[PDB]
Amino acid sequence: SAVPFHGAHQAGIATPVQDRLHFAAFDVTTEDRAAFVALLKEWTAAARRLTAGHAVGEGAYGGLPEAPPDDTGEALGLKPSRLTLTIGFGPSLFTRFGLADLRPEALADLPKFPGDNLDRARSGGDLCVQACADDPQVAVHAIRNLARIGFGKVVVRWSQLGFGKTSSTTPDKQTPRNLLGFKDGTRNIAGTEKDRLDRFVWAAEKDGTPWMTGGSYLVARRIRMHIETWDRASLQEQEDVFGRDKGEGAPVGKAKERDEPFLKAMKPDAHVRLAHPDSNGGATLLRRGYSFTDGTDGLGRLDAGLFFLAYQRDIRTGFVPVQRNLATDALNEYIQHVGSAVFAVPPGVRDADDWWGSTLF
Amino acid sequence: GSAVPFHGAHQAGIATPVQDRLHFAAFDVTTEDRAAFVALLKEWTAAARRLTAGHAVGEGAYGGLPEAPPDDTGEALGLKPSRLTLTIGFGPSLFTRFGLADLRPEALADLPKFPGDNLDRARSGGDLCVQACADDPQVAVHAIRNLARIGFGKVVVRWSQLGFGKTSSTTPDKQTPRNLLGFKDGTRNIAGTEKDRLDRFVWAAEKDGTPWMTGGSYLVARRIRMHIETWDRASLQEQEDVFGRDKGEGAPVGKAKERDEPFLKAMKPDAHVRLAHPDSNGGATLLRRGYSFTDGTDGLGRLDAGLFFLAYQRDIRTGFVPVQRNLATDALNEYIQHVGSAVFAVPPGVRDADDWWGSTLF
Ligand code: HEM
Ligand code: HEM
Repeated sequence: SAVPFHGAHQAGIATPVQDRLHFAAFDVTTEDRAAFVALLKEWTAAARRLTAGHAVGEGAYGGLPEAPPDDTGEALGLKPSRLTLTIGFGPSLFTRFGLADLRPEALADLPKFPGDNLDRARSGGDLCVQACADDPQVAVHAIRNLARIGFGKVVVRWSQLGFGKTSSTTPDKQTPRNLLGFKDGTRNIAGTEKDRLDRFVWAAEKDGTPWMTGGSYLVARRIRMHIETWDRASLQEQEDVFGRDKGEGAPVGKAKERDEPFLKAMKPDAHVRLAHPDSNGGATLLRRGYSFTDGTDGLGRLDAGLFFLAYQRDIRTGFVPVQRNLATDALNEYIQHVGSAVFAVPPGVRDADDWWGSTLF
Repeated sequence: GSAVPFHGAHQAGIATPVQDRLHFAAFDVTTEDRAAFVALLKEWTAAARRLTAGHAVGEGAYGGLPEAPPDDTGEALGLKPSRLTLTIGFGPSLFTRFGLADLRPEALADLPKFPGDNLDRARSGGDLCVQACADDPQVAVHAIRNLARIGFGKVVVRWSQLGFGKTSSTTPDKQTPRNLLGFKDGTRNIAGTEKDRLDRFVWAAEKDGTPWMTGGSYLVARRIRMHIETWDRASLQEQEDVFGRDKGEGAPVGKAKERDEPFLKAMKPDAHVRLAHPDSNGGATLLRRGYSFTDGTDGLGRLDAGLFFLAYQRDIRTGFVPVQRNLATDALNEYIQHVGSAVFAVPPGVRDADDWWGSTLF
C-alpha cells in the first residue's frame, strides 16, 4: 500500500509498476545555487510526507485562517497508493550553478532520428519529477504541491498523464496491453533481477561519475500512435509488424507468450527482431512507460499513444543503439516521436537526514 | 469490477454509482441518409451490449481472417467490465436533420449567455454524445474508439474530454470525493436510491410534452477552467467563505459534520452553497455527475486544471438555467471560467435485446 521512500536507489525504477503516472518537467528560474539547494531540501521533506500519505507542511486545514493551507488538500482521505517520487536532472541544469564539469558523460544528448517530429515545448527540461501511484489524483496532488512549493524557483515546462493496468481488476501475473492491442512488457528487465539491474540499469562508481553511483539515466519519448490508420490494417499486417501474434503474444511459430523468440522466423523489419538485444550487441533496457490518451486533435483523431520511459546505465549503450536500429522498423508507419527528454536520475535518499541531489551539491 | 446492466427503463450511467473514470465524446453526423443513421444506431447498440458486458465487438479481436482488420481493436482483452456505462444523447443541432424539427423537445432549451462565459466553439455543442464511464480508463477509451470506428463515414468526433477522477457522488453511503480545489464535492446531490427525487427532478415524464423522451433526461455539459494559482494563494478562511463549508470535514459553516443540513443564513450572502441550494432557487435541484480534468500545462509554467461539469435534470429550463443564473454573484466566479458548453436530450433506456438507442425517436 506504501513504498519506502529511502534507499540506496530512488524508488519508482525497480519497484513494482503502479497503475497511473503524472510526469512533470520543470525549468529552473533562479540563478542562486543556495536558493536551489534550499528548494531541493524542502522538496525532499515534502516527498517524505507525500509518499507516506500525509499532507505537506502544517497540513491542508486547521491552521491560521489568515494563511493559505500548506497543502492544497485534494488528496485528503486517500491512501498512499504506492506513490513513488523520482527526480531527474536534465543536461540544461548543468549550465547553471557552475556545474558544467559535473555533467556525467553518460548523460549524452540524443541524436536526431529518422522520422523525429519533436515539439520543442514538450521536450527537454531542467529537471523532472516522475510521480507513480495507483490513484491518479494522488499523483496529480503530488505534482501540484511540489510545483506550488517551488513557485518563484521553478516553473512547469510540460506535463504528461498516463495509465497502465488497473490493478484492482487485472491480475498481477498478466501482461498489460498497449493501445495498439498487443501485450507490452513481455521481454523486459524485472525488478527482481538484481544482477540485471546492476549490469544494465544502475550507474557504477567506476563508470566515471562518482556522484551518480546508484543512480540511473532516463530517456523520455512522447510517441503518438496513428490509431485510425493502425485500426484499418489487417490482423496479419499488425502481427507482421511486431513478430508476435495479437491474441497470445507468442513469437511467430511458438505457442505461449513467454516462449523465447526465434528471430529468423520474423520479418527482417519486425519490431521485436530489431529491438532484441541479440540484434543490438546485448544492449538491454528497463522499460517503464505508460499509455496516454489526451483527447482528440483538430481533425477528430484520437490524440493517444505511448509515453515511453527507459532506464539504463548509459544512454550511449542503451536507448541510443536500439532506437537507431529501429530506423527501418515496420512500426514506424504507425507511430511518430513528438517529444523527447533525457535526465540523470541521482542515487537514493539514504535516511531522514539526506536530501534529493545531495551527492551532486 | 462487475458489469452494470445495459437494459432498463432508463439508460445506465445517470443514477448509476459514479465510476472512477470518464471519456466523453461529442459527434457530428456527416450523413444525410436517415436510414443509414438508424442502421448505425442499431449497430452501436449491439456493440454497446458486448462492451458493457466485457466482450469484444463483432467477431472479436483476433482469429478472424488474416487479410482482414479485426472487428475489435483488442486493447480491452482480458479486462473486466469495470462497471462500464455507455450513455447516448442527442444535441439540438441534430433535429435539423432527417426531418426531426417537429420532434425537438421543448425542454432541450438552448442556453443563454452567462456573465463570464468564454466558450470555445470548437469544444462546444455537437450533434450527439456518448458518455463512457468506467473504473478503468483503458475500458472507457476502448469503447469510444470502437464506437467511433463503427461510425466511420456517418459520424465524426467533434471533441472529447477525459476526466481522470470523479468529483460527484450518487451514493451518499460511500466517501465523498474532492475536486481540485480541495473541497468535498457531491455531499448534497441526488442519490441513485431516491426514486422519488429522481422521478421529480431527473426523469422526463409523459405529460411534460415530448412523448418519445419519457424515461429519458436532459444533460448540461460545461467545461470549467480553475485558476489554481489565484486559488492556491487565498487564505483558508477565504476558501471556506467561498463555499460555505469548511475544507476538512466539509461541514456547513458552524456545524460539525459533512452531512448536517446547511443553515444558509450563517453563510456569506454570496457563498456558492447558499446560492446553489434549492431553497434559494425555488426548489430547483440537479443531479451532478462531473469529473476533474487536467490537460497538460498552460504554457505559462503552470498546471492546467479544471472541472468537466455534468448535470442531469428533468427540464433544462427548471434545472441548470435558474441555478446558473443565481450564480451570477457567486464568490467562486473569481476562481473559475466556463470555457465549453453543450446540451443534450438523453433518450429512455434500451428496453431489451430487441430494442435500440433512439428507437422511440426513430
Ligand atoms: C509506440 C511505440 C512502441 C510500441 C507500441 C512498442 C511495443 C512493443 C511490443 C508489443 C513489444 C513486444 C513485447 C515486449 O517484450 O514488450 C516490444 C518489445 C520491445 N520494444 Fe517496443 N514499442 C514501442 C517503442 C519502442 C522503442 C522506442 C524502443 C527503444 C528505443 C523499444 C524497445 C523494445 C524492446 C527492447 C523490446 C523487447 C524486445 C525483446 O527483447 O523481445 N520499443 N515493444
Ligand atoms: C468548478 C466549479 C464548481 C465547483 C468547484 C463546485 C463545488 C461545489 C461544492 C464544494 C459544493 C458543496 C458540497 C456538495 O454538496 O456537493 C457544491 C454544491 C453544489 N453545487 Fe457546485 N461547484 C461548481 C460548479 C457548479 C455549477 C456550475 C453548478 C450549477 C450550475 C453548481 C451547483 C451546485 C449545487 C446544486 C450544489 C448543491 C447545493 C446544496 O443543495 O446544498 N456547482 N458545489
